[PDB]
Amino acid sequence: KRKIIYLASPYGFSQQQKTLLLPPIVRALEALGIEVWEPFARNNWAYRVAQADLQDVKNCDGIFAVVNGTPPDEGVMVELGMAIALNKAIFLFRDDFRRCSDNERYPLNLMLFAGLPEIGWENYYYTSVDEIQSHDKALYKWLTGM
Amino acid sequence: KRKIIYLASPYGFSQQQKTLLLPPIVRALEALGIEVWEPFARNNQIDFSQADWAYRVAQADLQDVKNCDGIFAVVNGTPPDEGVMVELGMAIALNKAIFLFRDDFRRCSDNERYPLNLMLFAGLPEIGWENYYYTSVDEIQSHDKALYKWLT
Amino acid sequence: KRKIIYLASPYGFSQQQKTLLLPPIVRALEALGIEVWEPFARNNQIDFSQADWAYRVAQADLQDVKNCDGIFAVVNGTPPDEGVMVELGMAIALNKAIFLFRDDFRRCSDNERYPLNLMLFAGLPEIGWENYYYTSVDEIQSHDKALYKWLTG
Amino acid sequence: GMKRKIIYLASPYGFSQQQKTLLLPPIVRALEALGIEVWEPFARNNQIDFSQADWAYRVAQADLQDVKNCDGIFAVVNGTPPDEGVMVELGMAIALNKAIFLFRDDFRRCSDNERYPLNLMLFAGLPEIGWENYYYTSVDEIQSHDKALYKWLTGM
Ligand SMILES: *[C@@H]1O[C@H](CO)[C@@H](O)C1(F)F
Ligand SMILES: *[C@@H]1O[C@H](CO)[C@@H](O)C1(F)F
Ligand SMILES: *[C@@H]1O[C@H](CO)[C@@H](O)C1(F)F
Ligand SMILES: *[C@H]1O[C@H](CO)[C@@H](O)C1(F)F
Repeated sequence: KRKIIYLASPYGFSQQQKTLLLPPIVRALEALGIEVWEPFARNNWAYRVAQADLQDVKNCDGIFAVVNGTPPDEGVMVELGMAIALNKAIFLFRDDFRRCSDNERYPLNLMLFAGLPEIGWENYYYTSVDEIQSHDKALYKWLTGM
Repeated sequence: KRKIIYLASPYGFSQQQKTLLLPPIVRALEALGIEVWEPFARNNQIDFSQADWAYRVAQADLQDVKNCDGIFAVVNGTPPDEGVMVELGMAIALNKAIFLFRDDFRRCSDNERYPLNLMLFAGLPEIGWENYYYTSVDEIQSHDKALYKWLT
Repeated sequence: KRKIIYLASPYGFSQQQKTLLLPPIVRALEALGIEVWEPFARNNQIDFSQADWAYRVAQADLQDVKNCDGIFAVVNGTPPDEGVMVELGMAIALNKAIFLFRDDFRRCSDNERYPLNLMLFAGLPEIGWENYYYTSVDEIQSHDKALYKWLTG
Repeated sequence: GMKRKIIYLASPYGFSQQQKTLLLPPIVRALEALGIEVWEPFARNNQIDFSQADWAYRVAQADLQDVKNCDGIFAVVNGTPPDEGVMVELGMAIALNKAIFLFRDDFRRCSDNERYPLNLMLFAGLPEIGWENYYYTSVDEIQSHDKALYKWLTGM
């Protein structure tokens, strides 16, 4: 019943970030009725962690990729490319106001948006935790069939 | 028929790097008998992409990754280029052959097994993934390394 | 007069990081009696800077680094923030006290001695640089590390 | 006439075998064609590979000493973001009142402001108006006499 979101991020790498940033994002996602697979939580060797994370990406319904930073985290980027090729739902989160881009259309490297529509890709692009609950944005719509 | 290799790199972004670093790498790959898809040339991303061409560039690079036989991924830098990494993840998800290239001697990893983020090797064997990891341009020709063996 | 620490970080660029990550660090520094200059709030860089403002922001942060007594440099990230590093270099050249913060467990270096690019430690002593290298917000108040000894001694 | 000013050539290019070999020498040549004494730190201070623990402090102080003693920095600020070691060096250069020249032939933007293509602090030691003259976007452009490096050499 619950849609499953793989929450890809670099926030597990920093003690303070793991503790303070991830839980509010998880709460906002769960308040939408989503089942959240957060990889740092679900983990707790290197090869087993990689295949574990690979299996989760294969089996999610959508990825919600935290793409903060200059540049976005390379592991998130790989997990995002996996998700595009496997036709998962794609949602992007960036509340970083810096622009690190190769083009005028997008605020980031244009490949991050190759799995998103030409028009209305911004409906999938979240710029604040406050925005996740929005019924006018693609996450809510995708959960309600629209 | 030549096996198709998509050469993913961030080298088309710098004029000097485009001109000096990519052609030698393209050559060593064509010397194995490979057909090389180099996306900055192939799909003409030569400058800061205009708003009305960014989508076409993106969909063109994506289609080459679907249609190649393997990715040769230049993973220099701290960290590896994000577009390269999207393209590499596509490759892994689509079961393409995977070849990694890094002649950068800096060590940036989240784990002590691999010299980079463990997720970059997810598409490579647990044992002998080093055979797929090239550390120098002259190493591409090596007859004991996975690219030559991949052409059998 | 309180000792002045310039809190250099990339955390002001992210809405959530600004709101949740900086205040706890600010408080850990103030608990030692430090006057904390946090440049995003001080010099009002709260979004993508308008062109007519970018130079004034740069001179204000540059002045603040000149007028501080030491820098507390958040050097999380791969690689560390470039603005933080310009500011750190200024701090080194100006013989400010230097303290580095990184609670990111990834190691990202060009040498086997230091966990980061060795230039970041060029203003730190040859032996005992780890006393200037904090790896947790909790560790900041260590009555045994270089920041506490700097305030007191 | 033109003076034999010392440029410290800060770059990430010595980290990559192929970049050390093909990318730096043409930049060194372009600078030397202007009559400059080039201090390229990878070659000058022997940073060849992943430095040994017992060698890393000397590399650091040697790069640092060279930035203290140069007349100007030529900073290759390619990449997203620019290299952190180059940036520390550019920080020291700004604070020591050294001459500042920026090289970026990377067409991507990684910036926090609309005025500059990079973090606005990279330009803090550059003038408010006319900073473009200190900003080089091609190896060919380095020897132009209408740009700030040429003029810095002639003008006292
Ligand atoms: C595919 O690889 C390069 C590196 O970002 C870009 O052309 C691409 F187009 F995205
Ligand atoms: C100096 O302090 C913060 C760190 O990015 C920015 O304003 C700065 F402006 F770079
Ligand atoms: C000093 O270290 C930095 C790393 O970027 C290089 O520029 C150096 F010269 F070694
Ligand atoms: C999958 O890769 C990235 C590393 O950033 C994390 O999201 C993971 F779980 F390890």
